[PDB]
Formats: sequence, structure tokens, C-alpha cells
Amino acid sequence: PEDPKWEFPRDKLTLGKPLGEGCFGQVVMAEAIGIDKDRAAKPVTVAVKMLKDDATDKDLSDLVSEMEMMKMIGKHKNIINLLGACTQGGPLYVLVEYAAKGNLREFLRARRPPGLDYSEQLTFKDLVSCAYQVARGMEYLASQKCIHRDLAARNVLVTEDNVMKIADFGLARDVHNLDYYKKTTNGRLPVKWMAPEALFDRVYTHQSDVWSFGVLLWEIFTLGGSPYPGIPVEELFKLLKEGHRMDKPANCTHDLYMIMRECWHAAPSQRPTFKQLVEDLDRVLTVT
Ligand SMILES: CCNS(=O)(=O)c1ccccc1Nc1nc(Nc2ccc(N3CCC(N4CCN(C)CC4)CC3)c(OC)c2)ncc1CCc1cc(OC)cc(OC)c1
Repeated sequence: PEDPKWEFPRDKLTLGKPLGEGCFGQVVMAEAIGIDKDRAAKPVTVAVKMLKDDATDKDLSDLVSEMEMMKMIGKHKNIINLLGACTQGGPLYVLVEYAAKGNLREFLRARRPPGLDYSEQLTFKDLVSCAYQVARGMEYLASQKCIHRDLAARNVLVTEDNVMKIADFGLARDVHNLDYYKKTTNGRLPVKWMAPEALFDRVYTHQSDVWSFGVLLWEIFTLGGSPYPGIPVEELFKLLKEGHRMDKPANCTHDLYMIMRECWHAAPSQRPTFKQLVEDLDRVLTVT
């Protein structure tokens, strides 16, 4: 179906360097002339998401659904914003703000301290800021009655300005009706970030995102450490069922570990909301 307000003209888009690929599509850098509705003759660098080379009918419907998930949500500073879409006469191209500095996982990894033997930095305060930014975006997201379901450092992107922008509405779900989502189906899932109720019982909520945010905290304060490294899905299950929790990172203050562990209550309803997480991180950002 047509949507003239988002429609963007093919002849104004030059596809550029590939960036990598997600689940439903691949991403390239691109030049889009006058994307900056305003002024106007100037080419803006954007990201373009399009079908992969081996794409199924489902990938197409998922990519459209992801596009829609974005049109719904609305604009927020801490969310990757939709910019437009070539949907007519040629492949689907979805046009989206470019984050120059890549995803957060590699961002953090890239600025680990090298050796003294090997070859700005980042402060503790920088790390809490990232946590906060993501908390704010998830807060906005939740209030738009939508669930992320894929929240992880690799799914936050960083602008030239070091602004965190949540991305990958691949598994994102409009929840306006019920205020939760139930899977009942089978597919490929980000298991090491997933709350027990979501993993074992297929129930998703803003509260299962909160558990995941927990894991993103761990990722931030380890500077892109991998949760449960090498441990196979067989064994994650085992560890969760026993109520294992990840250890406190060296760089983590006690305060922040409490926020972390709080996100990992067994009972969903005992976890803070994103609203509270914003509050808690604001405070901690404040005392630093
Ligand atoms: C994960 C899922 N995200 S994705 O979008 O599928 C996706 C997967 C892979 C790559 C990029 C993306 N996407 C985006 N990437 C950027 N900037 C970026 C810059 C640099 C790198 N680098 C550069 C360094 C790096 N080196 C290269 C050489 N190598 C040898 C060593 C390492 C490789 C990665 C980068 O990779 C992260 C990313 N900006 C925006 C997006 C669009 C986001 C989006 C689109 C959308 O359209 C519907 C809907 C959304 O929310 C619904 C969100």
C-alpha cells in the first residue's frame, strides 16, 4: 500500500558501502539528497535496510512490519529514527538515521585500555550515561505500548555525537491491546538476554525487556563482555532454572550492581519499570 508522506524518490538515493546484515535484511550506507526536508539540496548519509540475497517471503513481511513498528512509535532522541522508504517500483529500501560510530558492543570494546606492552578513553560516568540513554529510549518505547524483545549492546547504535539510539525493531511488538505478547511459535531468539518467563513460558512484557536491560548493564560495565561466554543453550537453561546470576563487573559500583540484580528478580512484577530505571540511573549519574 502507498504512504506518500514517507515515500522517498529512488533517483535521489545512491546506495554505498555495506555495513552488515540483520535478521530480515542487510544494511548499507547511502546518500539521500534532500532527506533534510528543510534544506534540501544537500546529500545526507543514511542507513538503508533491504532484503538479503537469500530472502524468504517472511523476511519481506517482517521488514515491512519493522518499518511500520517505526512509523507507529514516533520520534525520540534515544531511538533510531525512520527517515523514509522507497516502497514503489523497485525493491523495498527503508531509510533510517545513520549511526557513524557503530553498535555499542564494539564501541565499548574499541575503547578498552590496550596494554602497556600493546597499542578519548571512557570514564565511569560515560558508561552510566549510555545506560541512562538506553533506559530513556526504552521508557519512551514502553509508553508507546511496544516491546523490543532484542535489547542488547549490539542493538544500540552510537551517533557521531555519542548519542545512544535503540535499534532493531525486528522482534518489536505492538502491544496496545493486551499490554503483553505471547509467542506460541518457534523461531531464532536472543536467548542469553532473555528473561526466564520469556524463555521458558513465551510471555513477553516491558518486564522481560527490563531483564534484558539488566544484561545490557552487565555488557556496559564489562565494556562489551559476552554474557555466558561459550556456554551452550542446553546449559543457560540449567543455570537460570537454578537462579544463577552474573557476577559484578570490576568497573561496577555496588549501587549499579543493585540496579542490575533488581532487573533480575525471578518475579517479573518485582523488577523496576524503565521509568524507575531512568530515575535510578539519573540519581547515580547525579552523585558521580
Ligand atoms: C544489529 C541489527 N541492526 S541492523 O539495522 O540490522 C544493522 C546490522 C548491521 C549493520 C548495520 C545495521 N544497521 C545500522 N547501522 C548503522 N551504523 C553502523 C555503522 C558502522 C557499523 N560497523 C562499522 C564497524 C564494523 N567493522 C567493519 C569492518 N569489519 C571487518 C570489522 C568491524 C562493522 C559495523 C555498523 O554495524 C553495527 C552500523 N546505523 C544505522 C543502522 C540502521 C538501524 C536500523 C535500521 C532499521 O531499518 C528498518 C530499523 C531499525 O530499528 C527498527 C534500526
